[PDB]
Amino acid sequence: AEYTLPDLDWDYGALEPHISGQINELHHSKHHATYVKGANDAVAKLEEARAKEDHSAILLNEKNLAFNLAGHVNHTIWWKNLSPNGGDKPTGELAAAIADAFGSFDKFRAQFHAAATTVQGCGWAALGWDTLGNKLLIFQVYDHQTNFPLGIVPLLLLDMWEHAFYLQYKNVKVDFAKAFWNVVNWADVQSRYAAATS
Amino acid sequence: AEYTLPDLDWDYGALEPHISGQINELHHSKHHATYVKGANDAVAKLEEARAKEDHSAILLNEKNLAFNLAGHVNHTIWWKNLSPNGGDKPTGELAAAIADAFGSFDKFRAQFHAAATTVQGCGWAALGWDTLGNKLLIFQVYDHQTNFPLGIVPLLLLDMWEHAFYLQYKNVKVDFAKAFWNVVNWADVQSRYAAATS
Amino acid sequence: AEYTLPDLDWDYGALEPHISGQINELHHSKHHATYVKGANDAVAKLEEARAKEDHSAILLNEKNLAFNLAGHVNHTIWWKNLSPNGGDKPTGELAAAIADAFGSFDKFRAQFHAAATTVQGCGWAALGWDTLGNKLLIFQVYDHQTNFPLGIVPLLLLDMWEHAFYLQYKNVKVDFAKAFWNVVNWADVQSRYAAATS
Amino acid sequence: AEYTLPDLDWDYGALEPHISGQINELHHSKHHATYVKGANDAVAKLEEARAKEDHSAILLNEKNLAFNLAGHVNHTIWWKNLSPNGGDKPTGELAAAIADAFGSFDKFRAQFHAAATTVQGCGWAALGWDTLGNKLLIFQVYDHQTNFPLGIVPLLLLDMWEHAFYLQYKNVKVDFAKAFWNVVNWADVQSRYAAATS
Ligand SMILES: [Fe+3]
Ligand SMILES: [Fe+3]
Ligand SMILES: [Fe+3]
Ligand SMILES: [Fe+3]
Repeated sequence: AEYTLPDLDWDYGALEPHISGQINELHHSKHHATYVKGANDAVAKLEEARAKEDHSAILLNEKNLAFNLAGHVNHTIWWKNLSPNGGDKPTGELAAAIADAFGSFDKFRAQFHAAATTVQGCGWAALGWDTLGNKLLIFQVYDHQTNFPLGIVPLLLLDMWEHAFYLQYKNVKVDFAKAFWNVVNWADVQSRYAAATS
Repeated sequence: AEYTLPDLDWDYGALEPHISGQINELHHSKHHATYVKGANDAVAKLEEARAKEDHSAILLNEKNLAFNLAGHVNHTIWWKNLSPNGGDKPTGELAAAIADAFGSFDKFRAQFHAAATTVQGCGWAALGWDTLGNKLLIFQVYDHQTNFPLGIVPLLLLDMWEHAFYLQYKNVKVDFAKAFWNVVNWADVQSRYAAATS
Repeated sequence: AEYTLPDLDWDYGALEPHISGQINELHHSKHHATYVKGANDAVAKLEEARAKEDHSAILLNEKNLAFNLAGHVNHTIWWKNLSPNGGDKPTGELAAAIADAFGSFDKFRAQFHAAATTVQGCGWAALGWDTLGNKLLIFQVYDHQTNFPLGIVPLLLLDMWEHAFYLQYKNVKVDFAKAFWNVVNWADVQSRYAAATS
Repeated sequence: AEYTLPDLDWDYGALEPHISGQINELHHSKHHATYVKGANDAVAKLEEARAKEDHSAILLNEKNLAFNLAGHVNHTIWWKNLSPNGGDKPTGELAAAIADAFGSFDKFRAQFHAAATTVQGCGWAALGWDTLGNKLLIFQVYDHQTNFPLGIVPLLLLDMWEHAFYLQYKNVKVDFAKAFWNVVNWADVQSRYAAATS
C-alpha cells in the first residue's frame, strides 16, 4: 500500500531543551509529510508511465522516487532514534560491538560527530551495518540518498540539514550535534542492531 | 575481517557472445580488485584516524569508504546475477511478484532498460526490495553509491559504466543492455527475493 | 592575494520586511565568512601539498577548494544582486534580451521561480550567459558547485539553502522565493549582462 | 542559434600513437554529437514548457540542459586543447603564470595528473582562471557539470571518462594521463589565458 506519515511516540515538546518543539513540529508535519506525499506521487507516475509505455521522463521519475523515498525512510528512523528518556550509553551486545569496531564508545562518538559536522551542504551522519563484511560503519550521507552502499542496514542517524536546527541553534550546527547525544534512544538502535545481526 | 575479491562461478569466456571474455577479465581482475583494495584501505584510514583523534580528513575518508565499498557490493552481486545457463524468464513467486508490481514481465523489462540506457555518466540499473513499503522497485544508480534509499535490498543489477561494454559494443550501450537479458541468472534473483521477503 | 569577505553596500536591516536583518547578519558574518576562510585554507593546503610532493589527499583538497571557492563566489554576487531600492523590472537591453530569450519577463520569472523552489536539498537558482552559444539560460545549482557548465557567466542568483530563509519563512520557501523579486537590484544584473555580452 | 558539432582541426589519426584514431572517431562522431543533440533538445523542451505554462518537469529539463550543454562545452575545448604539433612546455606569460601559481611547471603537472587519475567514476581534470580572486586553479570535475564555481574560465581540460581511453589503454588510465602531455596544444591554452586575463 501507499506510504504514510508515522506518528511520533512523543509530544513535539518532549525534547526541549535539546530540540525545540517548534522544530519537531515543522519537521514532522511539514518536511516529512512532504516526502511521504512525494514518495507516493513518484510511485504513481511510474505506474502511469508503465501503462502508457512512455518512459521519456525516466530520469526524473527515478530521481524523484529516490529522493522522496529516501527522505521518508530517513525521518521514519529519526523519530524512533530519538527519545525524552534516552541519553547515556549503549548497553550490552551493542556496546561491546561498538567498542570493538570503533575502539571505544568515546572514539565512535568522535568520528560520528566529525562526519555530521563536515557535510558540504545538506546531509546526515549514519551508523549502519554492512552485511557483506559484517561490520559496523559510519557513513556521511549527502542529501538523503547519496554516499553509501546498497543493502546497508541503518541503525542510527543524525539529520544535518539546516531545517533540523536553524531555528534554535542558527548557524551553530556544532552545538546541535552535541545536544543530540542527550536524546538518542539506545533501546531502538540496540534493537535494530539485534535484528540486523540475525 | 577484511573485504575480499570473490571467485566467479564460471570461466571468463563463458558468457560469449553476450559478454566477451576480455571484458569479464579486466572487469573482475582489475576493476573489482581495485574496489576491494580501496574498501580495505578506507577502513584502515578510519582506524588510524580514530586512534590519532584526528578527523581532519573525515570527508575524504567517508567518501572513499562509500565509493569503494559500493563498487565492491555492486560487482559482488553482478557476478552472481550472471550465468551461462540463464536467460528466459523468472519463475514462480518472483514472476508473479514482478508482474504484479510492474504489470507484466515485459513492462518491467521495458522500464529497467530505460533506466539503464539513460544514465548521465556512469551508473547502473537496479531492481530492489523496499522494506518500508514492501514493494519491488527499480532505481537508477549514479556511479555506485548514489540515488537510492538506505535499507533497500538489491536483487538484480546491470552495470552501465563504460568499462562494462566499451570494448565490445563501443558506444552502442543500447545493444549491451539488450544482450544482458540472455545472461541473467534468475535462480539468484529469485533466491534474493525470497530472502528479502522473509 | 588571499580571498576576502566583501562589505555589503547596505545595512543588514535595509531589506526588511522582505529579508530580516538577523538573516543577512548571520548569513554574511557567519556563513559567508566561513567560505572565505575555507577558500583560503584550501588554497594553502595545495601549496603545502605541492611543496612536499604529496598529493595523497588530492580528492579532498580539490573538493574543499571547489566547495568553498564556490560558496564565496556565490555570496559575493548575491550581496550585489540585492538592493533596498530595487524591484520592478529590468530595463533596456537586458529587458529586451530577457523577453527574447524567455518569451516575456513574466515567463522568465515563472521558470526561475520553478527552478529555485524544486531543489532537492540545498542549492540556488541562477541566470547566466552561455558564451559558447551566446544565450541567456537558467540553471538549477546543487549545493554551490554543481549542475552547470564551465565558463558560464553568472548574472543573477537566488540562494535556496535553508539558512537563507528558515528563520523568517520557516519551511515556506515558496514565500521567500516570491519576496525576492522585491529586492532584486536590476542595475547590477544589467551591468553584468553588458560586460558578459562584450 | 542552435548548438553544432565543431570540426576538428585535424584528422582522427593525427594523434597516434598517443591517442588512437578509432577513439577520436567515436569520441567526436558519436559521443560529442550526442551531447550537441541533447543540448538542442533540452533547449527546445524549455521553450515548449514555457509556452504551455507547464513546468512540471523542470528538474529533468534543467538537468538535461546542464548535462548536455556541459558535455558540449567540454569536448568543444578538448578538441582545441589537442594538437599533433604540440607537447613541450608552455611559453612566455602563461609559463611564468603557471610557475608562479603552482611553483613550477613540473609541480603544476604533478597536481593535474593527480586530479585526473583519482576521479571516482567519470570526470575530468581542468585548469581554469578564477575571476573573483584572479588566480589559476585546478579543479576535479565530476561527470561534466559538477564540482567547480560559476564564472570560472576554462583553459585546459583532460577527459577522464572511460570512453576517452578504454579502447587503447584499457584500465590503465594512468598511462593515458601521461600520454596526454605529448599532445597538449599550448598555443591554445596560452591564448585562452590571455583572453581570460584581459
Ligand atoms: Fe530533515
Ligand atoms: Fe563495473
Ligand atoms: Fe547562502
Ligand atoms: Fe568525453
